[PDB]
Amino acid sequence: ITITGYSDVLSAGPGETVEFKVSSKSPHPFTAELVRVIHADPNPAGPGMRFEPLGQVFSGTFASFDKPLLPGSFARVSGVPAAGSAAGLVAGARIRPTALARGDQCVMSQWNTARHAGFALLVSERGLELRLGAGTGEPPVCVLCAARLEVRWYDVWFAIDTASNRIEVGVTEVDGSVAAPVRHRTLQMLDARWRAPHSDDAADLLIGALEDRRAHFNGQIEAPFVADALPSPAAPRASDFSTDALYAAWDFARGIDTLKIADTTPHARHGTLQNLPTRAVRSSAWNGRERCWRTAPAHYAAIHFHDDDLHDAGWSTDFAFTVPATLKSGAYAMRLSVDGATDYLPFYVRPELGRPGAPLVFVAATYTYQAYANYARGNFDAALRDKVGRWGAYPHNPDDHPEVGLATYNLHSDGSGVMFSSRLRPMLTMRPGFLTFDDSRGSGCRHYIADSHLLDWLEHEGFSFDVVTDDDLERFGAALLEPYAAVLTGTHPEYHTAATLDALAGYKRSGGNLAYLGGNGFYWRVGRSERVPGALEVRRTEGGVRAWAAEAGEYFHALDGEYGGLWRSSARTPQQLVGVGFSSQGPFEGSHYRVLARSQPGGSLLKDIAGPLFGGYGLSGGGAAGFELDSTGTPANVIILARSESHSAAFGPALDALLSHTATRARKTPDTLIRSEIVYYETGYGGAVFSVGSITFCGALSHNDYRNDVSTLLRNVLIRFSR
Amino acid sequence: ITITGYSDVLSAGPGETVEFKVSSKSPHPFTAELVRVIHADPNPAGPGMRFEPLGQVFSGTFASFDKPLLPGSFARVSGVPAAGSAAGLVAGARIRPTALARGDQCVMSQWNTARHAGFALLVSERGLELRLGAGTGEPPVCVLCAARLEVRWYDVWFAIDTASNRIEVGVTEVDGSVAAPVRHRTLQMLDARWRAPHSDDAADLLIGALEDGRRAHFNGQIEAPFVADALPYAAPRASDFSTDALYAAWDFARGIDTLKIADTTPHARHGTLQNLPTRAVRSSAWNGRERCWRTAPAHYAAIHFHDDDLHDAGWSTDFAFTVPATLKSGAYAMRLSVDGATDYLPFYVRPELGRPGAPLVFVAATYTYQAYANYARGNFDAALRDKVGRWGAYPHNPDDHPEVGLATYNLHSDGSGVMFSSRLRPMLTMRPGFLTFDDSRGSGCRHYIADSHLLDWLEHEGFSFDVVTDDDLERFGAALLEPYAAVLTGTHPEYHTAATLDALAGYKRSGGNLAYLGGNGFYWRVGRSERVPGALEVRRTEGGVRAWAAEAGEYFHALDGEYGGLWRSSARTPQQLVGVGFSSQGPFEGSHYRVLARSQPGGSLLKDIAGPLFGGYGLSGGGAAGFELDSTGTPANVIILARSESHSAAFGPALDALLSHTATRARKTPDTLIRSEIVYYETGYGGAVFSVGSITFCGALSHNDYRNDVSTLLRNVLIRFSR
Repeated sequence: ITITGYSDVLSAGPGETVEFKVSSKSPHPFTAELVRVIHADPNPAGPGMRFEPLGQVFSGTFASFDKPLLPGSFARVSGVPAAGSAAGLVAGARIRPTALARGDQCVMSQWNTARHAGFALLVSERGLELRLGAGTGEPPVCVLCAARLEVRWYDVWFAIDTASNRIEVGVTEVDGSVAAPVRHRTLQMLDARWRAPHSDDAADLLIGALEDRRAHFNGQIEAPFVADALPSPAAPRASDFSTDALYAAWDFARGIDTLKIADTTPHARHGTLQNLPTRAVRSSAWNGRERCWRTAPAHYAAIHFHDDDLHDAGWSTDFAFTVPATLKSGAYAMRLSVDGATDYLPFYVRPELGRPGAPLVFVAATYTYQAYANYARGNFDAALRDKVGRWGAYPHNPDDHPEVGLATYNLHSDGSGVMFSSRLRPMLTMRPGFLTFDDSRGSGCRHYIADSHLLDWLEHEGFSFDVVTDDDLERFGAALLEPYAAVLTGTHPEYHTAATLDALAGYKRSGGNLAYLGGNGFYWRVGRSERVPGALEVRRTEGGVRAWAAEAGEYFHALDGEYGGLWRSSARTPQQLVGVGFSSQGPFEGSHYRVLARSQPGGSLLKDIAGPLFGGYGLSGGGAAGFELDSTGTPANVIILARSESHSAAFGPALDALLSHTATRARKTPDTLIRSEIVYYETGYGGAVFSVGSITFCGALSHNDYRNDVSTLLRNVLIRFSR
Repeated sequence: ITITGYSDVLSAGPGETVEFKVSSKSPHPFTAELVRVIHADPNPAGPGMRFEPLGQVFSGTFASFDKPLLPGSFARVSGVPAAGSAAGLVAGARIRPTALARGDQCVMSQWNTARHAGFALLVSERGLELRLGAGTGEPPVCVLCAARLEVRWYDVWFAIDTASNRIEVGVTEVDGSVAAPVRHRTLQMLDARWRAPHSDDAADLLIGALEDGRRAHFNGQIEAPFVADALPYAAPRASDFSTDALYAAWDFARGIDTLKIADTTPHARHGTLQNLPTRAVRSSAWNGRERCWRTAPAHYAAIHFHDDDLHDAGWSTDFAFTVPATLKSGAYAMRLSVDGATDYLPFYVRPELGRPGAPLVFVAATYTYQAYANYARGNFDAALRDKVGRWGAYPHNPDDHPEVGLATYNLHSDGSGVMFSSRLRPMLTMRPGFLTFDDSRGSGCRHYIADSHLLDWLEHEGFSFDVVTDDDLERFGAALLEPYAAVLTGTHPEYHTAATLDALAGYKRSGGNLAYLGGNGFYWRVGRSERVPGALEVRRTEGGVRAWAAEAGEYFHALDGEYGGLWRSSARTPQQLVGVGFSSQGPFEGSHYRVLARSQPGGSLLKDIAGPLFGGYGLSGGGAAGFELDSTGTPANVIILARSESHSAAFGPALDALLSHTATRARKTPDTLIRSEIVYYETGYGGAVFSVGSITFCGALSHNDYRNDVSTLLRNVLIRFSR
């Protein structure tokens, strides 16, 4: 990838600054120009790419540095001496390797690369291997305990016993009650093929990787330890050592909501987790009596490492941009270019608190963006790679560039679900011009790009708006929205915190108006933490539509200790906020709405829309009702004023709305769900809620050069909300 | 219903005694004769009814008493004085009424029926009503606070203020943040229409009902009830009263796994829950940070009362039966008869521990029976009522008899799911000859009745067996099963405790063989308690096929504190025990199996079964593979030996086996789930497992006078397990 980058934040108010971090491989410098993003959909059948250059606000040329991306999670213990005494060295841990056929995988290691001194314990399909540093002259020593390891809990260790002049490498199954438990060791004579280390042999101790970094580990590690001596007079564990003898012994249960691994010995030899491995997972002791790690961390004393974890690239800031007071709140981007290559770094200039610049405010669903960031869908076939070429779309796609990590909708290489998503990495899926699907009947655009359909329609019809992100709602609460006359959602505000829901709710209770212009909103919960800026956590618990299903008892976030999963499962349904709930789900194709209604309150919104059908067109999916649909905790006075119909047979019910495959939670037949319902109703606080319940809805606004019904409907809503 | 009853236990060993409790609505005595049940399917197209009379082992004639059943749950506080002082009376609670349109419903009362003195606070569609006893002369006083109460938390109270000489009845909505909060009171002059009660005015204080027999059982949650002798507009709560003034103030959070409600004042005026209301449910303070009542009971300080709750009839023992050591372990019952009427009280004679009487043992799924007990299915139409007649089947069915209570597959009258199931009541669904469905192609029999197909086939073909219940597996662990050469399950061992699973697993690990002769086994968890004998708890959590869905955070059992719901959701899948798991679920109809296999291990079982398909016959459903189906955490060496096929389109996938409506947990298509797969495999402990994965399987054993392929298959499995 030629030039790319990312920013430390995605949103800044007046005088807040944004640090942009760029990696270009060109020898020549690059240029950066501030732009306002107007339309990001490169489909030639629609408004096409639209930017207002503001080079006069910020322009720069900058020296190009190529900076790495190194996936794979592990822990580093820095500032310690080389392990080992004249008596020898013992080290071991309790592992559960989840993907042995992926290569050498390092349980723990310490390796002074220059002096060729140190140790490393690895597992592989060939078994358990110890590597010993052998000095500047020869290659390392290697001792192999050959065993066929499964995905089970094994205790693993080695011991260099200068006394008995032997090296021992062994592995025993923890649960001995199984049919054929693994109990295997390899002994070979020591022969002064090892000596007590010297002060210059010191190196960092690593868990989950090897640094001479490679052999990133896949699976759970629990209770690793190092001893300077043999144990007191069958795997040696830390329990077996006088504390004099113990070099370090870590308890992964101490500090679950942090990035620090704690050493329990007086040496206080603590360590820092890299690339955000997954904490708050069951340890060996977990037996199902405790399902919440907050009250029972002994059952959660393990860490799950993945060799494709990626959080915080660590790239140096290439330039910063403080926001002037003269810069209107909106959706901006930094255009980077070298050598014909082009990248955009999107971000948002946020209004001041209580000082709005327009009557409307739009909420960029950055939590939903991030949750989806770099989702390798496996659909970058020759068909789409071609279509991207023809349309002049963003050239690069997460299928082809795995170095940028995964999304919470992918699985890790070991099969476990991706529970984290960093925004501190280039997110290809968030660039202007990124195509998601090979849309046979439109653009095939999602999230950031699709939400620009609404933004270009607002620009065009002359509604001025401010923009705020989800992060902004978290930080300022409902107080930030109250000044605006109406709050507008994106195409898909799927992911939310209790904080963000409260902001929207409180705004309603202040008598605002709410324009829910998407589908499938307010559905999953995310976790965030001050300790880990820039990361979202997502755990798919219980039921619902889910790319993967979380393990029993791992339903509580590690970042913020909250219960994860569907907001339903946290006593907050979509319908309680916007009167419609997630109802049906088919492919990325949209159909048309049927009008019902006009005599009822808010039938005035349908003026200038003729019966009976409308909206059978669209850029996302070819229809204004498609992909994911919201039907009718819904108030009495909910006025349905249009109902989708004529959907593909590929469409289906939302699982969480089902008791059986034959009865919904409402106890009707599931076919009642295959519909989008556009509803209006009055909060009872002096405001109203307008909700389309369809992802593709805003895809139709641009159609017929902004002269159409969908365009008409939305204009009616917004005028109504603005007097 | 003429004669019926129930037994204190369902299983007794040698020298253990069984107490039978009978209610007959006849003047003449009734007669009791011990029979062993051989076949219970009254379908005249098959073996028909079969009993071995044992009048000389136990016979009797006994005095007839007509005994009541009184559903509706509430709390009783016994032996306390009339509440009230010279200063007056205050009483109140925090309620959430879930079914106001059901009548006068009493929040709390104390009423000496004779002296016509006491008080009663009730809610209805008309609002909140106070009733005051006015003496033997006049009618009661009545004061109404007219309000339209919704299903929300309201604080309710009345106050008799002799000082200011006024009566007050009011109700304020707890959540004042809603759009339109209910805040209403009624003040009415007292006019010496009340004076402090006397020593003879004493009566029991009740929560949830009124006693002047008990009536007006309450529907919904009650929290924090209290009574004061003195004064302290917002609602008075117990917090507002000096300890002198407090007559009682109960904390429902104290004692969640018990039947005791505790009073926190020094008066220690405790009370006893009757007919098993639902505890461990969210109270007003619950906010979603705590999901387990064990660590956070202040969030669970509410009790849910239902007016159709039924636990423990309380009937007196009419006769007893101690089990002779001369009595074979098996399935028995007591035949009761008067005036042309007939009832059966089933029970089980248990082998002694380690002293088996046969090589096979069969596990009667009394947990699953109990869970289904008195499931009013709403399907007793004239067609079935007629068919019940023609076949001379058990005359009465729970649709026609609400007095017998409901099942965990029913809803309460207020809409919440039935979460407890008592066995201390007549269970019409456990009577021999009881028909469940109107089977257009078979009998339509389930559980106890259907499981007797196997018992008749075992007797007929000469396999001797002992019988044990789930209680017995609970009581004796795996050590009870160990002596037998093979263990045989029923047609639907759906409901299990951790103990019963461990018994079966440990039996496997002791080198037994296991005959899983049903479908859908090992799916739901039940909760049980020594403190509340005769009761099962079932909470439907997360996903899966479920008659109803439990509330967020109410996932932990109240009886024994365990996490409830699918066993999957506690890390134990059916496939881990029997190699196949619940996969598809359709109507009560069965199709045919196709053989796959003969060379693989255990293909010897297909000897004497010709190709290519087999088993398109049966008493349950007309096919040997039907209703609920188990397909292929499964071992490597799972040898599939047959795969059902050609099921009606009415079949569908089991939800818990789904990630979306298009992808399974295996990421195959859901159409992969529509099948029963019969498998054999070797435990690796010296035993093997044979699993049919179909409820309707044993219905086919009787077909073609016990000579057919299905019957041959089972003989093979059973002889093989006996060498």
